[PDB]
Amino acid sequence: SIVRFPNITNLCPFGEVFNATRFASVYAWNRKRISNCVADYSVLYNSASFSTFKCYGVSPTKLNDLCFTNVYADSFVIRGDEVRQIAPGQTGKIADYNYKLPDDFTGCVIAWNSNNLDSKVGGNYNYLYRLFRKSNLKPFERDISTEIYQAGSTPCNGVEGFNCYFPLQSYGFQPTNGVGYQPYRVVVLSFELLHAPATVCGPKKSTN
Amino acid sequence: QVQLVESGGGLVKPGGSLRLSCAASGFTFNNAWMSWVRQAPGKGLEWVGRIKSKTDGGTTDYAAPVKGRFTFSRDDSKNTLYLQMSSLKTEDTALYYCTTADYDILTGTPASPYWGQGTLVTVSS
Amino acid sequence: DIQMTQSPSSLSASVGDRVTITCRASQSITNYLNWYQQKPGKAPKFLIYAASSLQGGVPSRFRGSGSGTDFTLTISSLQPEDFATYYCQQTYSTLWTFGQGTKVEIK
Ligand SMILES: *[C@@H]1O[C@H](CO)[C@@H](O)[C@H](O)[C@H]1NC(C)=O
Repeated sequence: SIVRFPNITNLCPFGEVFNATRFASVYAWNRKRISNCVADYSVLYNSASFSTFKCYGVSPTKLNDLCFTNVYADSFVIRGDEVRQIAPGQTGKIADYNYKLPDDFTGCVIAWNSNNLDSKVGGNYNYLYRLFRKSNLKPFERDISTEIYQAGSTPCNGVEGFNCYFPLQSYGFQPTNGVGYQPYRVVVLSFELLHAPATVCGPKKSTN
Repeated sequence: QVQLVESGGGLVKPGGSLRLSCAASGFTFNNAWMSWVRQAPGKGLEWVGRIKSKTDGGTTDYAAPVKGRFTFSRDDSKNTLYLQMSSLKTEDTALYYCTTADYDILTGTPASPYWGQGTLVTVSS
Repeated sequence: DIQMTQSPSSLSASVGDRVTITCRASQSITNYLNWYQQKPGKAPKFLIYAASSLQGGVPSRFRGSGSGTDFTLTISSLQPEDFATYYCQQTYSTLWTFGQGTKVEIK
């Protein structure tokens, strides 16, 4: 009542990474550096099309009042049952070979179902993911590569099979399985604060 | 790349001690097993024996046809395989091969790729 | 112990036919087995594992298959120089076994 704030504008495109068509694959997760805007997270919260919203940073009610340096939005597709692997700490296959979170990750992990859009009549063999690697992954590091993997013994000089397995494997999304085996589209919103001035945070409400 | 060689053969009377050394050149020795096989002339190859790895003490998986005649030892220091035989026999005049054996990960079916050149054993009084 | 049968000791015919070789065993082994190739004057090499997937550098003409205790290795429109002795081999995951193959004779 005592204070006034300027007219709202410049709502940066969260839809461009949410309502978009394709989310690439987990082994090549994109990275959108959203900055210089005023993102109204409320709509991303108050919606019935989002399944899991288990945040790990700040309470998802004041997030529209904390201004950070910039917010990184990652996006990819995963098996249904693995939606709980993105959480910090928990290990598995995609956790330590395709995507990992740091110990003190301070963002949020949106996920939702897309079985009606990412599976053709007989299923799509288009979404790849990693299943082998030399060792685990440090937080937030892509691993785009194709070099052949060796598990038992002997090298793999541009060969395949018998301890030269192809590092990437397809999912095989058949639109006739249970939820656990259906394609979930997942987005990770990681806030970042830095000595540089902040420029991204929710709108300041207005009144007469 | 990957290489394998054998040596230590000879032409001796039955009874004399004999050593066969198979040397593996430049793939790995300490993280894989190793096997020995027989290939008699004008005949199909036959099992001889394999041993385990990682200096666990050895499994001494001696083959049935040559039970209680030969012994195996993986010298990890020099990364080689030593096969010792004492009582030679005429029926044992067969080619000898050393090979790499280790089961896969996905299917888990043992097989023996990357075979050696072979060592010829001959006995004639 | 383990035993197996390798009746097809010699099977060759006009070049370009659908040659095949059988491998039968009395006991149960599942998919723990392999097939090798040996050309004259050279040590045998590694071609087929698990009776399903070939090995790198092997033309896809070779085709192994089967189940349980009976398996077969065939070839469609066999290529030149394929003539060689093909050996069958089995593993029980503890015990080992080989089998006499076929010495394809040029005719
Ligand atoms: C996607 O489009 C629908 C259409 O009504 C809209 O309601 C929704 O807000 C859009 N997505 C986002 C993230 O805004």
